[PDB]
Amino acid sequence: NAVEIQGVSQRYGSMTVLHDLNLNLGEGEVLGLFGHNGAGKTTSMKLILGLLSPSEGQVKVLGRAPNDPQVRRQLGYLPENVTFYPQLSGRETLRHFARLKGAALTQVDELLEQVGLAHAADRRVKTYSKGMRQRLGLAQALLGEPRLLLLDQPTVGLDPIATQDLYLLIDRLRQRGTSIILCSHVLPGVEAHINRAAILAKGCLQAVGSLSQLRAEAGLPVRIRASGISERDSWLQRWTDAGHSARGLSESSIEVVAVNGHKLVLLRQLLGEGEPEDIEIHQPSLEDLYRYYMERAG
Amino acid sequence: NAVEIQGVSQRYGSMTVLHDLNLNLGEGEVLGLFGHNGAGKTTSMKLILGLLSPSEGQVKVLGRAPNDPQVRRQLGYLPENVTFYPQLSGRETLRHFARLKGAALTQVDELLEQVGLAHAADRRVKTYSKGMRQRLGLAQALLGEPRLLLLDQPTVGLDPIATQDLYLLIDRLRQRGTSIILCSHVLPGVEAHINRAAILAKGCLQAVGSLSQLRAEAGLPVRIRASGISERDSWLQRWTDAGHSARGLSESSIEVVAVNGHKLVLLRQLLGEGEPEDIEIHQPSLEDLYRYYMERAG
Amino acid sequence: NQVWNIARKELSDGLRNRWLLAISLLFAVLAVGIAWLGAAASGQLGFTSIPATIASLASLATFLMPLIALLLAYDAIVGEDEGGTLMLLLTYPLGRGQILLGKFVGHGLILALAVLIGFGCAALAIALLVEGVELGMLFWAFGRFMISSTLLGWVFLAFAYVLSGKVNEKSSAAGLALGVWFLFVLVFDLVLLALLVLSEGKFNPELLPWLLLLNPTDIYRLINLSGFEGSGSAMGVLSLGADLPVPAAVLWLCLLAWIGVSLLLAYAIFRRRLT
Amino acid sequence: NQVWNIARKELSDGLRNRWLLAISLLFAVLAVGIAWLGAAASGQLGFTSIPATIASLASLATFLMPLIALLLAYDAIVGEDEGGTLMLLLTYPLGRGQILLGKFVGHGLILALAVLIGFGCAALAIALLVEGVELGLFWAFGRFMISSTLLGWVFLAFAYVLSGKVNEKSSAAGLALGVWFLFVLVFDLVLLALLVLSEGKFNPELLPWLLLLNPTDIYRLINLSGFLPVPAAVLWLCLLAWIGVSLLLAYAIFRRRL
Ligand SMILES: Nc1ncnc2c1ncn2[C@@H]1O[C@H](COP(=O)(O)OP(=O)(O)OP(=O)(O)O)[C@@H](O)[C@H]1O
Ligand SMILES: Nc1ncnc2c1ncn2[C@@H]1O[C@H](COP(=O)(O)OP(=O)(O)OP(=O)(O)O)[C@@H](O)[C@H]1O
Ligand SMILES: [Mg+2]
Ligand SMILES: [Mg+2]
Repeated sequence: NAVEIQGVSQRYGSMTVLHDLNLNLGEGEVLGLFGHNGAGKTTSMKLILGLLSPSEGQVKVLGRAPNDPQVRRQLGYLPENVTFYPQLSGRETLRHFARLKGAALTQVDELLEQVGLAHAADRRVKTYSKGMRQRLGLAQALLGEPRLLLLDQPTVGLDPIATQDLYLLIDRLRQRGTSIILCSHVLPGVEAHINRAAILAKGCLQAVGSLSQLRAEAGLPVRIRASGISERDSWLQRWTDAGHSARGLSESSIEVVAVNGHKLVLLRQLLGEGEPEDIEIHQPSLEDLYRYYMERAG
Repeated sequence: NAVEIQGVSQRYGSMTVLHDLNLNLGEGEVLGLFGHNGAGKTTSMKLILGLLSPSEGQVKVLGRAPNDPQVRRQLGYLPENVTFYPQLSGRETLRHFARLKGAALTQVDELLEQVGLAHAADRRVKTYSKGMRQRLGLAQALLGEPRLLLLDQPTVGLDPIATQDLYLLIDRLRQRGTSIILCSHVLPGVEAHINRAAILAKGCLQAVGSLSQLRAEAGLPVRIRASGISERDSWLQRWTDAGHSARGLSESSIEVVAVNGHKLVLLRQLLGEGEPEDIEIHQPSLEDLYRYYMERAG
Repeated sequence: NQVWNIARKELSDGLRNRWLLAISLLFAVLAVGIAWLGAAASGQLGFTSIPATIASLASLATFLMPLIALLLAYDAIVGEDEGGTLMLLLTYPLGRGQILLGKFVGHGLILALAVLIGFGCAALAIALLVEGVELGMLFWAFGRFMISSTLLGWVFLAFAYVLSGKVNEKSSAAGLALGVWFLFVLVFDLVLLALLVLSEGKFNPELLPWLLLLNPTDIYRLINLSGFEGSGSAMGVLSLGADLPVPAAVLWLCLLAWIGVSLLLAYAIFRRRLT
Repeated sequence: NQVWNIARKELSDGLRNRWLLAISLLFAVLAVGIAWLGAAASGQLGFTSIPATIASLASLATFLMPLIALLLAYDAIVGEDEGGTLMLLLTYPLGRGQILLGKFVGHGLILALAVLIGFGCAALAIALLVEGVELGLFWAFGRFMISSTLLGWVFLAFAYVLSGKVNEKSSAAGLALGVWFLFVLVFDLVLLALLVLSEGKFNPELLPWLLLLNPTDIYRLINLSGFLPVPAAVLWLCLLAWIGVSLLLAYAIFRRRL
């Protein structure tokens, strides 16, 4: 019961950008928005913030209207291209932001240490790099007591260690009962830390739900990279006539695509004829799910 | 051959940002600058150009001083946080940059339709989104013949299909012998297109070479994953005592991590009693190499 | 309210920018130059007759101060939008009007502290180094001059906010600010005078004295010249209305009313700004 | 060279923005104001005589045109650096000098086109509205065009000089008034006081040359010859030298911006 969107349609000039986008989130649920580059990920987040007023739709933000600043009291947002005042000290910038949000001065230094920027604090934002500015934005997001935390493309600029640390932070905040709307373009690594997911192409919302239902309905086949299982053509002709797609690379490798829905028993036969030199089985990944659903819209 | 970083270091006023960097690349050599958030990757990337002057040593580019207009003529730069004049349309921006760069003025439209911004043209950069902005920056980067391209953090803000297309474009450019000093932090999937990868932390270029060469310089275990295959305890007791490092996860599965050499004879056991309800084989990828190098040497 | 936080960050910008030094140093150079280096137009090099300095200095101020206020404030709203920090700030629990008033109080305190500092070097500069001035008249005259100058600074600040809320880009904001600056000083006087001289030989004699209220630059000049200052003979423009717009608090109320209506206009425009 | 690309870039910026309709119309409203409403002090009426409306027009031009220049090229350099776009442009095969020269040429063509359109509209208004007093205006108003344009260029170059050193656009304006303040107020007042201090011993042979050291004084000498020790040609050459040294200093400061 965190955000309740009633079929919002938003128009920018004469160009519609959203049409009947009905979305919902639970109080403690984490929803991963994904979509095309020009779909509406950021604009939908901006509507959630209350920056723009939907022409056709009554959004409910934290069970209240988004115009009220009481919502923004316990709501945090991390903007993409998070640009900051370039002549304020990072410590000074974050202290000013806390003063705006009301958070205690004890929190600021501890939180700067928590993100991993205290070492390079006290130097102006201009000196920081694209990463440290992203980390300052992340520190802004975690500032205060955030009941509802809206992240926009948030791993942009961070390290794999920093990305996974943020992922654990998001999981912990889910444990604490906070609400997260995370939109990202690095689909790898977000399947574990995202409960519910939504995919939207153009304006219409393609689908919504947790990973399990979204995977099940698509029935997306599994991909198996292989290199020298038994021979160059031993494993090809046993599946070309078996009604299964299998393209045989010239370098003594066969790449078969199974369905992984009901033929789980056949997986035993898959690796049991001859000793294989190299096998690399990749299960149906949410990025492949994104590719499938984009192929559905168009 | 083309970019020779020999014996250089850079310091701001009182802080040494870059220490003893020696980087040598050649024609058609996809190099990568990987490192911790704030490790000097960008300051070195800028040092490739005339934006920064090397405090110590010299940075040969195309055999000439990088400050010569001639050197920049056969070069392309996609800067992280690409920022464009946000009042004139994308068509206007591409025409302008090509006019300073040197183009037929017909390559502009070809790139604009090629990058998928054809509909968005005329709309103006402010109304553009973070993605299309990054796509327009990439389209600018591909104006002319990019003898030496310098795409920095280029994958941020792009669709998975869009970043896949960008990687395919990197491959195509690598086919026609154009250098690319990649620096993207998105770790999964770059290594395939990376001819030579260089992980440099805050200290220095403590790692340089090809992914296969780096993988050799360091022994890395192979990754095996499962989710509820047979039982929780039987797998643990069977694999811990049989001279192996079995990571005993608590989700009704014992994901056993091999030495990366025993797996060739381990598969025979896996087919024996290990029914394949769920089996994932992932070779030690660039994530593992990055963690190894960063933690052990940093 | 949270208004003080935004005013605090604006004051911090004032110190981290050469603005506070620049505004106060140049404004004090203005003040000191008129007293010693000034009056050299007649050849009498140095004297500090309080009626003269607070009138010549008053005119040089009615030109300088609006321009300084406009330069400070034109990019308060448009500058944040171009910087990319405006969209972030609105996400905070701050009303659009609340941040507008915060920026207004911040810039106003910048210019008020600046004028106080600058004349504080001036006020001592006369008192200590002059020969036999009646300190009381000096004090109340420069007091009226300080408060009038800071009030004119505030009204032109508010004009800068309204134009900035109207505009889309920094350079166009500067152009409109320059237009608003030029209009009041050089055109609201000239067109109004021309109005009497030809449009009004006997067309409507009674209306011209009061209309000088519309322009804050004229109100400011009348307040600082008329005063309690002796030998109060007003030349052209002011003399019509120097004699009687019936005030001594009416001009002050009208100037504050201009600041008020302008702040309401800025709140109205800035509310509808986006899209 | 190829600075023309940057020049058309800010030409498009000026046309897309509201300067051209607020700088040319700025002169249009005042010039007709000074020519018909400028004798309103004792008798409102028009085109008293060409050299009359020229004197007041030049006097207000000194006050305002420098100020327009300082308000057109303070954000010119530092503004791009704040926007983060300057560095991407510095990646291109242009170099430090060509960027500054191109922006200067573009902004100078902005001011020149504004002067032409506005004072030309005023001149055609003088011709049509008023009697055929004289038309061979051309020498007076044309010299006004050239002199005002060169004054705008020299203060534009000063604005580039100050901008290339400031690191925050807001601070750039503070050092923009200073340059405007020094030439408008400080120079005349301080020079007059120094003459008063030196009663008869200032060596008046070197006062006209000290007047050269202020572009405003040069511009006011130029439009005061309707019918001096300093030749008119030298009176032009000195303003040209001011422009040259100002641009040289701006290029010198810009090279070490980062
Ligand atoms: N002009 C500057 N003055 C002072 N310090 C600077 C300046 N530019 C960068 N730095 C600092 O130098 C260090 C190295 O920056 P670096 O080049 O690693 O940025 P980066 O590579 O973009 O970081 P990342 O890519 O991980 O986001 C950082 O501490 C950064 O804040
Ligand atoms: N202020 C605006 N005026 C007009 N159109 C706008 C505006 N802001 C956004 N748009 C439109 O919204 C779309 C881009 O915003 P959107 O939310 O799709 O970005 P996004 O999907 O987050 O992009 P990315 O994920 O690549 O950062 C385009 O149709 C764009 O023209
Ligand atoms: Mg986005
Ligand atoms: Mg970087």
